[PDB]
Formats: sequence, structure tokens, C-alpha cells
Amino acid sequence: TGAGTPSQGKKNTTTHTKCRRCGEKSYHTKKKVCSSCGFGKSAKRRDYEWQSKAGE
Amino acid sequence: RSGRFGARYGRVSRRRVAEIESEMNEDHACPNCGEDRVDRQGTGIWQCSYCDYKFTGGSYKPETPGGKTVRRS
Amino acid sequence: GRRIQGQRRGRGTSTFRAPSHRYKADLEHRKVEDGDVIAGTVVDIEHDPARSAPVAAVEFEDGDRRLILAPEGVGVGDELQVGVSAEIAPGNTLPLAEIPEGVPVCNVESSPGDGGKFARASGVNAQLLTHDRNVAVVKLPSGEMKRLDPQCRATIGVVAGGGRTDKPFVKAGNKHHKMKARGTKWPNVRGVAMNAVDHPFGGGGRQHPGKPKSISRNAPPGRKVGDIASKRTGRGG
RNA sequence: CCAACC
RNA sequence: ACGACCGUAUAGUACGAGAGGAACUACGGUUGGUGGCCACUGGUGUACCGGUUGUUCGAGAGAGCACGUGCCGGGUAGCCA
RNA sequence: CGAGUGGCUUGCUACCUCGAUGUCGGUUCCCUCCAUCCUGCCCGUGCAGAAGCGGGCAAGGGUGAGGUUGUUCGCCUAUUA
RNA sequence: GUCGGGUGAGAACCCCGACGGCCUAAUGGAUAAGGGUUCCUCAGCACUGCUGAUCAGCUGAGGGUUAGCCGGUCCUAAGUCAUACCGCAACUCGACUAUGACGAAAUGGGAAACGGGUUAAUAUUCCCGUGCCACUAUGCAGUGAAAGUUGACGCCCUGGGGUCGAUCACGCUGGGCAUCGCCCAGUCGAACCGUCCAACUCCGUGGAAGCCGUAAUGGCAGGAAGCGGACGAACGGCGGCAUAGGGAAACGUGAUUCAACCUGGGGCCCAUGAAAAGACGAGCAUAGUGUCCGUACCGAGAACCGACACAGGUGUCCAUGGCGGCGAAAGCCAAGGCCUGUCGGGAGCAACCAACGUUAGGGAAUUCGGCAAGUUAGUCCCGUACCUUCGGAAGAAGGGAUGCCUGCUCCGGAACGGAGCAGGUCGCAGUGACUCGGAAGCUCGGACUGUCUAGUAACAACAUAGGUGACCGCAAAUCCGCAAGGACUCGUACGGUCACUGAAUCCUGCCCAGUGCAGGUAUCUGAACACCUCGUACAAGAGGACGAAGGACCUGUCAACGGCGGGGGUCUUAAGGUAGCGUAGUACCUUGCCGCAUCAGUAGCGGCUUGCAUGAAUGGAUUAACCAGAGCUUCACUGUCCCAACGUUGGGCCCGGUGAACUGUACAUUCCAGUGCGGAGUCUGGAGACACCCAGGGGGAAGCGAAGACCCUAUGGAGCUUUACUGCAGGCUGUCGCUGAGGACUCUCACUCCGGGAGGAGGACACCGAUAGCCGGGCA
RNA sequence: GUGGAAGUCUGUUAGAGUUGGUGUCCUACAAUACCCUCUCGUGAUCUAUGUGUAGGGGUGAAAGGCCCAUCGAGUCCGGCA
Ligand SMILES: [Cl-]
Ligand SMILES: [Cl-]
Ligand SMILES: [Cl-]
Ligand SMILES: [K+]
Ligand SMILES: [Mg+2]
Ligand SMILES: [Mg+2]
Ligand SMILES: [Mg+2]
Ligand SMILES: [Mg+2]
Ligand SMILES: [Mg+2]
Ligand SMILES: [Mg+2]
Ligand SMILES: [Mg+2]
Ligand SMILES: [Mg+2]
Ligand SMILES: [Mg+2]
Ligand SMILES: [Mg+2]
Ligand SMILES: [Mg+2]
Ligand SMILES: [Mg+2]
Ligand SMILES: [Mg+2]
Ligand SMILES: [Mg+2]
Ligand SMILES: [Mg+2]
Ligand SMILES: [Mg+2]
Ligand SMILES: [Mg+2]
Ligand SMILES: [Mg+2]
Ligand SMILES: [Mg+2]
Ligand SMILES: [Mg+2]
Ligand SMILES: [Mg+2]
Ligand SMILES: [Mg+2]
Ligand SMILES: [Mg+2]
Ligand SMILES: [Mg+2]
Ligand SMILES: [Mg+2]
Ligand SMILES: [Mg+2]
Ligand SMILES: [Mg+2]
Ligand SMILES: [Mg+2]
Ligand SMILES: [Mg+2]
Ligand SMILES: [Mg+2]
Ligand SMILES: [Mg+2]
Ligand SMILES: [Mg+2]
Ligand SMILES: [Mg+2]
Ligand code: NA
Ligand code: NA
Ligand code: NA
Ligand code: NA
Ligand code: NA
Ligand code: NA
Ligand code: NA
Ligand code: NA
Ligand code: NA
Ligand code: NA
Ligand code: NA
Ligand code: NA
Ligand code: NA
Ligand code: NA
Ligand code: NA
Ligand code: NA
Ligand code: NA
Ligand SMILES: [Sr+2]
Ligand SMILES: [Sr+2]
Ligand SMILES: [Sr+2]
Ligand SMILES: [Sr+2]
Ligand SMILES: [Sr+2]
Ligand SMILES: [Sr+2]
Ligand SMILES: [Sr+2]
Ligand SMILES: [Sr+2]
Ligand SMILES: [Sr+2]
Ligand SMILES: [Sr+2]
Ligand SMILES: [Sr+2]
Ligand SMILES: [Sr+2]
Ligand SMILES: [Sr+2]
Ligand SMILES: [Sr+2]
Ligand SMILES: [Sr+2]
Ligand SMILES: [Sr+2]
Ligand SMILES: [Sr+2]
Ligand SMILES: [Sr+2]
Ligand SMILES: [Sr+2]
Ligand SMILES: [Sr+2]
Ligand SMILES: [Sr+2]
Ligand SMILES: [Sr+2]
Ligand SMILES: [Sr+2]
Ligand SMILES: [Sr+2]
Ligand SMILES: [Sr+2]
Ligand SMILES: [Sr+2]
Ligand SMILES: [Sr+2]
Ligand SMILES: [Sr+2]
Ligand SMILES: [Sr+2]
Ligand SMILES: [Sr+2]
Ligand SMILES: [Sr+2]
Ligand SMILES: [Sr+2]
Ligand SMILES: [Sr+2]
Ligand SMILES: [Sr+2]
Ligand SMILES: [Sr+2]
Ligand SMILES: [Sr+2]
Ligand SMILES: [Sr+2]
Ligand SMILES: [Sr+2]
Ligand SMILES: [Sr+2]
Ligand SMILES: [Sr+2]
Ligand SMILES: [Sr+2]
Ligand SMILES: [Sr+2]
Ligand SMILES: [Sr+2]
Ligand SMILES: [Sr+2]
Ligand SMILES: [Sr+2]
Ligand SMILES: [Sr+2]
Ligand SMILES: [Sr+2]
Repeated sequence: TGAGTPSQGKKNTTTHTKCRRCGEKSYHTKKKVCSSCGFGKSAKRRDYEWQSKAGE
Repeated sequence: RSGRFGARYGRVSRRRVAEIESEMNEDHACPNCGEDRVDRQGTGIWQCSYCDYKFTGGSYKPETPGGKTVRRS
Repeated sequence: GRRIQGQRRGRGTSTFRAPSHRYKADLEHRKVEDGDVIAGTVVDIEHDPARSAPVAAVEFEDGDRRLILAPEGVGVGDELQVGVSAEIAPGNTLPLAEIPEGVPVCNVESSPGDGGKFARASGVNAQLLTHDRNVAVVKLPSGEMKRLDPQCRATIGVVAGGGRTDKPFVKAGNKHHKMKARGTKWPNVRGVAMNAVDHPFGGGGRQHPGKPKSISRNAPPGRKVGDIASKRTGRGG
């Protein structure tokens, strides 16, 4: 069984969903953690300096 | 006996299984009496169909060389 | 390289864990204030998943229903005793001090009141040899003379299920079923059959450890494989 | 022979 | 677009003590290659005719489906060797 | 011992190609060379004949089937001009 | 698909009818996930649709999903999170321990709904009829109320009860067919309320010393059969429900086989097959309450994932429709669905290609190789070798039979179940299609079933049972974490950790010098702190004494790494290759030599064997059985071949419509020679050459596609190794702090461990912080 | 005779897999597809959903296999021009 097309047919699981906190479809309904804003993981908002060029 | 093993496994392996299970299924003298109605109910568990005496014993025999020693001493 | 299997084990992930949620009970001796005024009746004989041996359910006078590490020869209806004044019969528990010398015992405590640590496996037994006011000498199943506090409790007789080891598994499938009831990853791939990156013995055109197997006690995890601190090897001499 | 390394 | 060989007559002759044993020439055939043709033999021939298994159309009659003929037997034209 | 021709083998060189000219053997299909294996015509003989052996002209045509081996080559078998 | 017709400006593909077909575990019915309006209606065809389009999953506009009893909601599962506590420089990080919550929509547990009617689209939701559950109120009854029971459970064999379905018999209603008398359909009717009870268990009676009983096991004076009794089942029977409903009508009755569902008996485990909420226990009337969320549609060769209306992938139940037959097999056919695995028109329709049918004679000559194709085939009877671990080998092999019709026999309660007999009879052929093994021998490997390189490797590789060695008494061994802590472990030597070999069978020789591990160690060597000497008004520093682990040295150990030669009738470096096997999947020489087999055999098998360079758990030998594993031989068969032919279906060719891509410095009708960076359509010399177009097989463009995977070069990269360099974890060991009292010792008070607690064990050690020496590819 | 064991046999039952054709395809129906043949099919079996293990780390009956078309060290962004 190929890892490509034939293995894509088995994908019908719902993981990432609209997040209650930020509105992005990044709330992992299995982990109950938003990969975009951090909801469910931290009270503080998810942020990182690498989301932009170092000197900007 | 080991005839359910067909022509596989070899002599010894299925030679002991035969004996072990042979001495395992024999009619055993019930401790709660003296009748030969003791059958295995699972690993190390025996029961006398006559008087319903359920007790512990060896894995394949109701009594072991070590178990029969406890009595003495 | 990569961590060897022995190292993956320690993380205690599902693959290496024991099916605890399926285990029945902790067969520790009962705790008695004193007097030995504690007796119960064997209400049933059960199978213990964690030991491939039978265990006995006991209903005690004071209403406590508990599973007990059963010696050979215990059956339903039988009455068992646990205390200093308990009677000297198979299936009864009492401090070594009360046990007559030359009597096979099982589920021996290491430290008085711990519930039992020694001789609990199928058809085994410790042999009470010497008494004293300060030290009880027991001969454990491995043949080792162990000095114990006479206050260490134990059960008279040998553990049920003896001989279990005398019959061969015959099939891989039978090993398989037993293994599924233990905290063990099975089957076993030989170190010599893996790639160099996965084990000290991996690699090489043909299979063979490219080094002596007797490893030092001081070796770090990841390297301590093969014959650990062997005092000798082989059958000769 | 030969199709690389020995 | 023809190449080569075998056989017969020459002849048990010439030659040679013998053993052995030719040629010119005239013939018949085979083989390889070449071009064409189907009266003959052979193949095919899901044109066609027949036998027959299962099933469906109630039976009969007559048919469908079973892979582009269900299977089997025969085979015209044509095409072929 | 001396003098050469070929460019099938092998070696040598590193001129061409590393932004790639797919590598052995076989197979299929086509053209060619002659240093000629057979076939045509000759010369010599230690040429009686039959047949050998050696040499000359000559490239029109032919040079096949099989056993081991991937094999090329080769060894082997029965045919063959 | 075709013929007619309908609509429309327009019709091969939108609709009607007829005729012809396709799908049967699906191409039908219900659904989970997922999608999200794709559902229904009207109006449209610019977009989307493999052609067209009046059509549509497309465009515009509206509309559509109704619940006490179907899910959710409730419970808890593996397991997750939150808070507290603790760690961490710290946290959104981190293990444990408490507590709380979360965690199951087909498919875990679970209070209660059935039948019919209705709409363009919902429907156990609305409507009609009937019924049921929970809670609360009121009334009567009730003092019981929590013990127990249930929820609640594995795998294999099987009896009994029993509905639907299917079938058989006869009757009734309707249809079809038109030589007969056959063929088809229907013949209905729920939840619920009531009632019946087989099995199991038990009780009374009884009195078996051999009887009772089963498909089988089994049962009994510790009381068998028989007799009576208590308890006790179906989604089942029976009555109501029902002058409900439904049907044009009739609106049946019996039987067999019996999915569902109910209830028993047996067997297996080095394997033991959830939990909790809840329910029962624990009566009845009447009334009130029953909110909140989901509900359309697709569920796939066009509604999901795969960029697509993709030949892929994607769970569940319909597993009992008819013939067939062993069958949930093939083949054919219903119910139901479809003609959308969606471009058509034309040419006896050429070459060539994809699938495929038939080929005389020869019969593997083909080829690396029988690759491909074929041969055999179902069932019954006869018969069956070597070898063997006694299981097997085996369907060995080999031989014979097989339909139909008429009348029967046997087994069984019977089947629309099975086994036979006699007579008659047709074909080339009776497992007539379909379904359906070719067989045998020798050798190598791995014992076997099992695993694997998703996407070039299925094997001899990995696993395995079996054999073996190593570590560890549990405050352990092994392993994870910086720590707090953790896996193993609800475990305890018949354990479980670390390794090697790889079923059984017969065996497993010699070597401890080197390396590894372990033990010991008079003496030697061996760091830091403290101590002593010198030096410094101090300090740096120099030297000394003491000396742990470690090393030197000694010993043990090869089923520990590994080794088992050259020379002579010892030497290196410990030993000097034993049993076996042997030209090997190891032998260069090599096509070794002899034999077998063939016309001919670098192959294969047997034997010999000085083995370039076999050999014993780096396991040796051997081996029945097994194998999509490697090699060889034979019989059978055949278009693999001699040597090709004819035919079939789909393309190819022509026509309508639709309509890409690769590639392109320029020029370009070339050919023979030469030249040139030595492999030129373009330079030179000649030759040839009127332009354009169709079809073709691919000689050339050192064709297109990919900045060569080879090789080298770069003071390039990465993975891997080790007695490379240098370091870092980690382990061992000494020292200092924690740390107390009286080179050997006692004690208790810190601290540690066991204990529910009292208390017990241990104890200035251990743990932990710091530092010093040793080991240290585990890691960088 | 009964009984009905088995990592037991046959088997396109469901279901799982993939020996050969080095067939078809190879600007594909498809960035792993199609057909025939073939293997397994009561168990170390297959399968759905839920759940856990995370990057020098997992997971691995071991092939350097697998960890979302990516693995002798994933992916994303940043270091970074
Ligand atoms: Cl084990
Ligand atoms: Cl629902
Ligand atoms: Cl029964
Ligand atoms: K090159
Ligand atoms: Mg316990
Ligand atoms: Mg497990
Ligand atoms: Mg192994
Ligand atoms: Mg490997
Ligand atoms: Mg490798
Ligand atoms: Mg390594
Ligand atoms: Mg050069
Ligand atoms: Mg090229
Ligand atoms: Mg010449
Ligand atoms: Mg010529
Ligand atoms: Mg509907
Ligand atoms: Mg389509
Ligand atoms: Mg023929
Ligand atoms: Mg040949
Ligand atoms: Mg074949
Ligand atoms: Mg009868
Ligand atoms: Mg061989
Ligand atoms: Mg194998
Ligand atoms: Mg592969
Ligand atoms: Mg395979
Ligand atoms: Mg083993
Ligand atoms: Mg072992
Ligand atoms: Mg091995
Ligand atoms: Mg192996
Ligand atoms: Mg040989
Ligand atoms: Mg040895
Ligand atoms: Mg080895
Ligand atoms: Mg390059
Ligand atoms: Mg390289
Ligand atoms: Mg490097
Ligand atoms: Mg503690
Ligand atoms: Mg390194
Ligand atoms: Mg899962
Ligand atoms: Na020359
Ligand atoms: Na060639
Ligand atoms: Na010539
Ligand atoms: Na040859
Ligand atoms: Na009833
Ligand atoms: Na049937
Ligand atoms: Na169409
Ligand atoms: Na199998
Ligand atoms: Na040694
Ligand atoms: Na050796
Ligand atoms: Na196999
Ligand atoms: Na053919
Ligand atoms: Na060309
Ligand atoms: Na690398
Ligand atoms: Na028997
Ligand atoms: Na295949
Ligand atoms: Na990484
Ligand atoms: Sr696929
Ligand atoms: Sr899925
Ligand atoms: Sr969180
Ligand atoms: Sr931030
Ligand atoms: Sr415990
Ligand atoms: Sr405890
Ligand atoms: Sr190795
Ligand atoms: Sr030895
Ligand atoms: Sr003549
Ligand atoms: Sr003569
Ligand atoms: Sr037909
Ligand atoms: Sr046939
Ligand atoms: Sr180039
Ligand atoms: Sr010449
Ligand atoms: Sr001549
Ligand atoms: Sr040769
Ligand atoms: Sr138009
Ligand atoms: Sr529609
Ligand atoms: Sr919940
Ligand atoms: Sr449910
Ligand atoms: Sr099951
Ligand atoms: Sr029945
Ligand atoms: Sr619906
Ligand atoms: Sr459907
Ligand atoms: Sr599909
Ligand atoms: Sr129909
Ligand atoms: Sr269309
Ligand atoms: Sr014919
Ligand atoms: Sr052949
Ligand atoms: Sr041949
Ligand atoms: Sr036969
Ligand atoms: Sr072997
Ligand atoms: Sr696989
Ligand atoms: Sr493969
Ligand atoms: Sr063995
Ligand atoms: Sr040594
Ligand atoms: Sr020898
Ligand atoms: Sr010119
Ligand atoms: Sr062409
Ligand atoms: Sr099987
Ligand atoms: Sr099978
Ligand atoms: Sr292949
Ligand atoms: Sr084929
Ligand atoms: Sr491909
Ligand atoms: Sr079966
Ligand atoms: Sr991948
Ligand atoms: Sr960057």
C-alpha cells in the first residue's frame, strides 16, 4: 500500500477546529490545545520572536 | 495427546506434553475423600466433581513432590 | 547512535508497561493488632494474571474479603489463621519466631509487616532453618542463606502451581499469550542482528559481536550489554 | 573475453 | 533470381599386379533462395448447420445469458502453407 | 636474423565528451572487407588412379542444426559442398 | 443501445412508451466518519460537465430538518486535563500523591413507542389509533428497605426451545399463458397488557448393590429410575389490542428446515477474558411535568480523502430471495437499481498494437531458465512406494465409474435428506457449460505457522519453541529523569533483567599467551584534603609521610572476544584442528579425476578429496514434515520453437465536436569522402536535389527527459567505527560538609528504612552537596 | 464406533496479502493504478474507533524500516543575506 494517494483515503479524523479564543481553525479537538494561540496550554497568548525576521 | 501437534515440534517437546497432560487428566484421589474424580479447572486449580471440592495444586498435577513434603515436616 | 532497547524500557511507555489495569490484587499479609484472633474461610480459588498461579479469596471473621497468596493444597471451605497464635498448618501465616524449624514457608517478609517479599512464585518455597531470639535463618529458593528478623511473617507450605516450568511452550504463540500478561516487550531481536547504530553488537558483513561480551559493572547505560560483570562464562572449568 | 574502483 | 548437392547412364570402364577406381556428356531428383497461385492436400473460417450442459421466458415450440462462439462436432467463400 | 602491412587483441597516451554519446553476451535487420572455408577456373607434387598435400585467379552465391556454459571464445555430437 | 413520440429557436446523449441490455455482499436497502445545503420547487444555460444539452451535484430566487420514550445529554474504560503539593533560574516545563472534572453519537453500560396516515422536501419527531417510562402532587395501601440479585462479560464443540425467511400439501382471491395444464402474485395485522413454560437449581416420596441417561461427557446408598412439588425462558406460543389499521380481492390451514431471540451440556489456558452509573428487591388511582442539543441530503467508478465529476483509498448491518451445488463458490434469474465505470458518425474496417479464439505434422528443437501458454481437474470405488520424529508421507502413484428414462430397495420421524438395485435408452463428448490438482525423482537452504525493505529485494534475512551463558535476595539487578520522581512491579529466583545459539535427534575436541570480565594481592606504583619539613613576619611554591579505587603481579573463565600455523623425526604467539563434513551458496587452480545421464551435459547427482582459504552454540552433522525460496532429471502436454496462418473484440484510418503537453540559438532537400577540439545537415570537394501533403516503422540529429548516482578534486557535508585527537555524561573510589556522644570500638540524638500505630531495624554510615584519582565511542 | 483437537489442510466466504507475467500503464484512471496467476484465511489472525509514545527522541519479529507523497536523524519558522 503506497504512502501517497491510496493512504490519503483513510483520512477522515477531525483534529484541528475553530478556536474559541482566537478564531483560527487551530484548536486540536483531541489535545484540546490551540496550535495557533496556545489556548488550553497557556493563559498568556502564544508568541515567538522567530515569527518575524530578527531585526524586525 | 500431542497428535494435535501433527508432524511438528519434534519428539521431546511433544513427548513431554503427552506425559504431562497424560498424568494431568488421570483420575485423582480427592483429598476431601478418596474418590478419583479430580479434574483441572485451570492453571493450578483442581476440583472434585464428586464433592465439589475446589483446591490448589501443581500446574499440571494436583500434588507436587514439594507439596507432599510440607505434610511431613 | 540511537538508544538501545534497554534504554527505551526505562521511559515506561505503554509498550513496556505491565497490564496493571488487568491485575487482580496485591497479595500482602493481613495486618493484625495482635492476639491472632483473626481467622477466615477460603471462599474461592482464582487465577492470578500477574503470576500464572492460583490465588485464594478469603472471608475473614471481621468481614474483610481479600485475595491471599495461596500455598499448594488449599481449597474452598478450609479455614486459615493469621497471627502469633495461629496453628502450625499449611496456609496459615505467623511470624517466623512461631514457626517450627525445618518447615517450608512462602511469601516471607523482608522487614516485619511489609506484606511478604520472598518466595512467591509458582511452586517455590523458603526453608526455615535456624531460630533464635535475634535472628531467624531462612534458605531462599535460590539457595541463599538469608538472616531475617524473627518478627518477619510468613505462610506455611509451598506456593501453589509447582511444575509450571516443566512443560515447554512448544509454540511461539503460547509464549506470546503469556508475554501479553507481563511488563515485557517480546519477541527478541538479537543485538548482533541489528545495525551498528542500534547496538554495540550491530554491524559487520557477517553477524558477530565485534568485541568481547563480558562488560564492566561500571559501563554506562547504552553500553552495558551482553554478559554483565560476568565472574566467568561458558560451562567448562 | 567482457560489462570501473582494488 | 538464381546458388548448391545427390542419383542414373558413361562404367565396375580409363588407370592399377591388386586393392581400389575416375571424366567429357546426356539425364532424373533434392536442397537453400526467389516470384506467383488455391484445381489438389492442409489450417482458419465468433457466415452457416447440428449436438448438448446450467438458467430464465409456465411446458411445447422458439429464444436470451454463461465475453465478446457456454461447450462440442462439421464446414462454404475468402485468406493462407 | 632482417624488412614490412593491418588496426581484430592487449598495452600506452589523456586529444574529445562528466549541465550523461546507457556498458557484456544474445537476438533481429541491413550494407560491407578479403588475409578464400565451400562452389568455378588453374599450377605443382614425394601427380598411376581414387584421394591427399601445397600454390594461383576469384568476394557471384553459400557457410546450417544441436549438448554444458550468461558466456565471447572454446570443448563436444550428428549432419554438410 | 434502437424505433417511435414529447418539449424546445435548437435534441445521439432532457422526458414518455416499446423493444434490447447491465448490476445480485452489489451498480440494491439502512447508516458511521467526513462534507455542509450538495436536499425540494420554480426560472435559466455566460460558468462547471471529457462532445451536445432544453439537463444537472452548475446559475438566479424561494422553500425544507418539528421528538418525554431515536441519538446526545447520564456512567465509567485505556487515558487526559485542572487545582493543591513538589521540582526547576524560570515557565505555557516536569514525575508522584491527594481532590475535582474530562474521556464511548455506527460499535461498551443505559428508564420508556408501536402500527398506520400525510408532504414538493421531515417524520418511532407532525396527524390518527393504541401503549409505555421517570419524577412530582393528591388519595388508598405499606412498614417492610437491605441482604441479595442484576447491570456483567474469553475461546472452541454441541443439545434443546423457537420466530422470520424459504420450501412442501390443500383451500380461497387476482394475474399470465393458450395443443397440454401449467406458471406467477396475494392470502396481512405491531408495541403493549395478560397468560403458558423447556432448561438449570432445589424439596418430598422412592429404595436401585447394577441400573438411569446423553450427540458426547456422565449419574447414584453421601440415595439411581419412577412419582409429586417449589423456583423458573424467548425479540416464542396462545387471548386481548382489532366492527385499529391495511388490502381491488381473498382477507388461509397444516408441515418441514429453522437466521433472530431464549436456555442448557461439554472442552481449553505457563493466556483467565472491564468498570461505573443505574435497575431489581419495593403495590395501586387519578393529575401534572418531561426543558436543552442533533434531525435535510450524499455516504461514493460525481456530494468523503486523494489539486479533478480521479478505474485509488474509506467502517458498519442487510450472511436466509429463486435454480444450482458442499457452499455466503461459478453461472442464470427476482425485489430493487441502472443504460453516467457518459462523446459520437463511417470504412468487410489495410499496416501496426492491446486483449483473445483456432491451428496440420513434429513436440522444448525455443530460452539463462518450459518465461508465456497449456496439461490435470468435481465426486465415488479399487489401489498406493521410499522414508518417518509413527503424526505423516497421501489426493503419493496407477486403474475404473459418472447422463437421461421406468420401476424399486435400504437408513431416517421426515426433508422439496442421503446410500444403493434392476430394466430401458441418446451423444464425438454425461464434474458435457460453469466450477474444477498435472505427476514423479535427486540436491541445496531455513526445522515448522509467523516477520520484512508503504513505493524495484518475501529470501537462505528477522522471529520462534528448544539449548546456553551472564547479573540480581528486592533498600536487589537492569533501565528513564536536571530534579521532584519514574518503568520493570498488584512482579520476588518455577522471578525478570542482559546477551548468544536457533525444533527434535547424535554431538559439541584443544587453547587463558593477547584482549575482555571477575577474584586476590606480601611487595611496587597510585590523587586531593588533613599532617610534617623547607620557603614566606603571611601566601604563592618546593619536598616528605600516609595511600583508596586502579595498574604492576597472581588466579579463574572460551556455549568471552577470538585462535587451532610454518618447519623437523620444536618455532611464533596459548594451542596446532579432534567427531564430523568436504571441489561446498566456502576450491583460486577448475570444465579437478571416476562414474551416472545425453547423439553430444563448463550443468546436476554419487564417489574420491592433499580443504588457494571446512569444522563443532563464530555451533558441527543430520533430518521426517513444511515452502509463491536456489539448482537438476523424467513422464504427460502444448504454437516456446520449426514457421507461420486465419479469425474475434478494442484502437489504429476517414468525418462532426472538444482540444492539451513535451520541445524550439539560428539556418536547415540531403548523400559520399575529407577536414576540424581526433564522433559535421551548416567547413572543403564532389554527388544528388521541382514544391507541398498522407500513412509508417524508428537509421541519424553523438534525439527528448535529469547541472554523472561511477571516478577524481574541495584544507566540502553527513551517518557509522575504533586501543585516532580532544572532551562530556555515567560508574567505582578517597576526602570535606550534613555529623552527634562515650587503627581498632561502643553508643544515640540527627538522618534513612519497615510499621496503621505503638514501636522495630539501621546509624553518624547511607542518601545528598563539593572535590580528587581510575574506567569511560554511552555521547559530542 | 464415539469424540472433535489443530499458530492443521482445501477454499477469489468475509477479510488480509502479493510469486510470476519482468504483461497493461508509464505527459497514467493513479506522484505506486489495471488484469490474470499466486499466498494467508480459528490465529504470534484480520479490522473500526478511542487512547498513549516526539525528533539525537519515538516506534521497529531489525529492512536503517516507520514517525502525514519527506528519514543514515520529521516538519515549520527563525539563526540567515
Ligand atoms: Cl517466560
Ligand atoms: Cl442521531
Ligand atoms: Cl446436552
Ligand atoms: K562523461
Ligand atoms: Mg500482593
Ligand atoms: Mg504487552
Ligand atoms: Mg532472537
Ligand atoms: Mg541488517
Ligand atoms: Mg545492511
Ligand atoms: Mg554503537
Ligand atoms: Mg583531457
Ligand atoms: Mg542520448
Ligand atoms: Mg587474393
Ligand atoms: Mg557480395
Ligand atoms: Mg426522507
Ligand atoms: Mg465518472
Ligand atoms: Mg499445430
Ligand atoms: Mg539454442
Ligand atoms: Mg509458469
Ligand atoms: Mg425407513
Ligand atoms: Mg549447489
Ligand atoms: Mg522458513
Ligand atoms: Mg519494496
Ligand atoms: Mg514469500
Ligand atoms: Mg532461546
Ligand atoms: Mg532461555
Ligand atoms: Mg544465527
Ligand atoms: Mg537465522
Ligand atoms: Mg560435483
Ligand atoms: Mg567450542
Ligand atoms: Mg554468529
Ligand atoms: Mg552534476
Ligand atoms: Mg561513491
Ligand atoms: Mg564528515
Ligand atoms: Mg517509604
Ligand atoms: Mg563520534
Ligand atoms: Mg488504533
Ligand atoms: Na603497422
Ligand atoms: Na549485444
Ligand atoms: Na565469393
Ligand atoms: Na555451444
Ligand atoms: Na408472550
Ligand atoms: Na440456495
Ligand atoms: Na453524454
Ligand atoms: Na498457516
Ligand atoms: Na587467553
Ligand atoms: Na574456524
Ligand atoms: Na513459509
Ligand atoms: Na497462438
Ligand atoms: Na529515428
Ligand atoms: Na550520511
Ligand atoms: Na478414537
Ligand atoms: Na504479484
Ligand atoms: Na532530529
Ligand atoms: Sr491501492
Ligand atoms: Sr480513518
Ligand atoms: Sr494544559
Ligand atoms: Sr512569546
Ligand atoms: Sr507489595
Ligand atoms: Sr503495603
Ligand atoms: Sr557486529
Ligand atoms: Sr570445555
Ligand atoms: Sr556415377
Ligand atoms: Sr572391387
Ligand atoms: Sr455471447
Ligand atoms: Sr471442460
Ligand atoms: Sr552533453
Ligand atoms: Sr584481392
Ligand atoms: Sr575449391
Ligand atoms: Sr571458456
Ligand atoms: Sr446557447
Ligand atoms: Sr437534485
Ligand atoms: Sr462525560
Ligand atoms: Sr450505545
Ligand atoms: Sr468472537
Ligand atoms: Sr433446532
Ligand atoms: Sr434521514
Ligand atoms: Sr446508501
Ligand atoms: Sr469505491
Ligand atoms: Sr428487476
Ligand atoms: Sr456528458
Ligand atoms: Sr472452428
Ligand atoms: Sr529445454
Ligand atoms: Sr536446449
Ligand atoms: Sr484418476
Ligand atoms: Sr541445521
Ligand atoms: Sr508490509
Ligand atoms: Sr515484492
Ligand atoms: Sr538442535
Ligand atoms: Sr585472560
Ligand atoms: Sr581431519
Ligand atoms: Sr557544400
Ligand atoms: Sr508512429
Ligand atoms: Sr491455518
Ligand atoms: Sr487456504
Ligand atoms: Sr520481476
Ligand atoms: Sr498472460
Ligand atoms: Sr510504475
Ligand atoms: Sr471452520
Ligand atoms: Sr513519509
Ligand atoms: Sr534563512
